[PDB]
This record gives sequence, structure tokens and C-alpha cells, in this order.
Amino acid sequence: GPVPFSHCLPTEKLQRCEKIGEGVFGEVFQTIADHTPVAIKIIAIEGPDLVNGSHQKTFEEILPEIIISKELSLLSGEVCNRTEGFIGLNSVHCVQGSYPPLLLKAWDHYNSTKGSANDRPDFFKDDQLFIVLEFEFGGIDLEQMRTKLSSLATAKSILHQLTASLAVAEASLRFEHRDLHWGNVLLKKTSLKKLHYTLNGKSSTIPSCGLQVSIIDYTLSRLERDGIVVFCDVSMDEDLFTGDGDYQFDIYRLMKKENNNRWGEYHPYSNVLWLHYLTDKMLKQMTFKTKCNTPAMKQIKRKIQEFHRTMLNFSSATDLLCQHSLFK
Ligand SMILES: O=C1NCCN(C2CC2)/C=C/N(CCO)c2ccn3ncc(c3n2)-c2cccc1c2
Ligand code: NA
Ligand code: NA
Repeated sequence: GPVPFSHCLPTEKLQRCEKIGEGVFGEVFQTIADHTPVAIKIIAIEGPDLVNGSHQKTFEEILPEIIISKELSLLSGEVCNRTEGFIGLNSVHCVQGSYPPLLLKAWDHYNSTKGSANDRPDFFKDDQLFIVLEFEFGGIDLEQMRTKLSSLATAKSILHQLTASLAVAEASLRFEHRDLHWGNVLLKKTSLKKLHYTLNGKSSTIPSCGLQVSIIDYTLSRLERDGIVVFCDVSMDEDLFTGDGDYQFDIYRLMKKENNNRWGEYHPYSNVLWLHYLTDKMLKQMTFKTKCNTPAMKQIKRKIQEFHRTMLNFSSATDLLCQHSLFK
């Protein structure tokens, strides 16, 4: 049965919570336990109130995100298909209660400093259910790092990391992320010079440029195990396909074209579409501290441009990783 908030967030952990993000789904907090940061994603479920203007998910509707989070986290410990490029999942709980006053304090601080589009979550009763997902702390998103990266060599590493992670997940799980906008790519410092992955039993390395990438947010994702498909059926969603003002919103439409509006099917070309959108961001909206001036750096820039103009002719992240000249 459900547990109280105090089970996930004992007093000291709760006192250290700071809000780091939000969406219509709910709230994301950072806190510390055993000297280590973690991220806490809190989603109201099963109740009748609108939350942030939308109906709460049922438990049936939130299960896919839970399952996919666990499966992708487990890839860090596998053998034939291994990657650390998805965020680690520490724990998942179903909590019952009103929102903790200490989290409301954190919510208010964020509203005062950054501004919130959400409702202050102070209207929940003591029978309210929530899902609390505790993740590894993955760093800062690519959008927030728009003006923060060193050079296009860093952009190459990031694209390589993303492509390898998606490929491993394709091979293991027939995985499609389906919403890999630049808010869902996290970056954190690593002292490792090379990062390791294994794809269908073959191990390789990627130079890190001092950053480790984590892919997050599996709310629209799809995968399967033993022919049981887990996904989000958006075939009757209207709004998802009528965005404008960013290539992001074209990707939703291009996915629907690729899959004939049948979201249970496996179309790993959607991973290619998202990688193309991310490459487009690298070349058009990211701005680097050091521009390409040396021959070796000039070569890197031309290669990323070449990737941009060719990658749409590959069938999956796996095809890209294994056959594209960018990764040789
Ligand atoms: O689905 C998830 N969240 C989406 C919401 N998102 C909120 C909308 C901004 C990310 C918020 N931010 C701010 C980025 O700069 C972090 C920062 C560090 N970390 N470390 C792990 C997560 C996370 N989110 C995480 C893990 C799994 C799922 C989610 C988040
Ligand atoms: Na527990
Ligand atoms: Na620039």
C-alpha cells in the first residue's frame, strides 16, 4: 500500500530540498542524502482535481514511465547491451498525503526567483496519491548550457554519447525516446577521459570532453520485452501535433508521418529524427566559448555539418553509430 512522504523524504532530506524544475506533469526537486545529490520527480495521480490545467494520470497511465525508467537505468549493469547514458533510477514509491509544507517552501522560493507556470500544490487532501521517482542527479540541461560549452568538439562528444545510448537501447529494448528535446539532455562534469558502451556484445569508447550525457524524461517513450509493448498512445492527442516556432514541433508531426499514427509499432527512425533536431540545435542555437579557428577544429565543424545533411538517410541510431563517418 502507499507510504507517507516521510518515507521518501525523512526530515533532513526534506529540509534540503530545492526546486529545480517543473512541467504540467508536476514538480522536480533536488536534495542530498549520504553526501550525494539526487533528483525527485513528484507526480499527482488518481484524483479528480485539475493540476496545472490538466487531468491527473491514473496509475495505468503513469506505469509506462515507471517501467521505462527502470529498464533504461538497468542498462548500466548489463553485458551485451550496456550504457550509462540514461539517468539512474534509485527508487519509486506511491505516496499518500497532502503536500509537505517544506516542499511548498521550496516551491515558493522558485516562484519568487524564477517564476512558475504551475499551480501552488497546496490544495491536495490527506488521501491524495502521488508517484515519487528518485533519480541520480544528472546535471544541467543542454538548453540551459546554450552559452556554456567550450567548443564544437564538445558538441561532437555529446552527439556521439546520445547516438550510442539510443543505439544500445534500440538493440536491447526496441526503444524510442519520442520527446528528446534539448531540455531532456543533461550534462555533468566527469573526470573520465573516455566513456564506455557495449552494443550487441561489441565494446567501444567515446572521448568525453569532460562531460557525461544523461537522457531523461520517458513520458512519451516506447519499448518492448518479449513482444509486450509499453508506450504512450498519443494517436488521439491534437495539441501535440500543432506546435510551431521550433523544429521540435515538426518532429512530432514527422514521427506521426513515419508511423502512420500507430504508436505501438517500432519505428527507430524517430530516434534519428530527434538526433537530427539535436544536431540542428548544436549548429544553429548553441554558441561556444571558443569558435573553430584551428585546422583540426575546422574539420570537426565540417563533419558535424556533414552529419546534419546526411543523417536523415539512416534508419536508426544503431545504423548511425555503426555506419556514419562522424563516428569513425
Ligand atoms: O522527467 C524528468 N524531468 C523533466 C522535467 N525537467 C524540468 C522541466 C524542467 C528537468 C529538470 N532538471 C533541470 C535541468 O536543467 C533536472 C536536472 C537534473 N536532473 N537529474 C535527474 C533529473 C533531472 N532534472 C531527472 C531524471 C529523470 C526524469 C526527469 C528529471
Ligand atoms: Na522504500
Ligand atoms: Na556562435
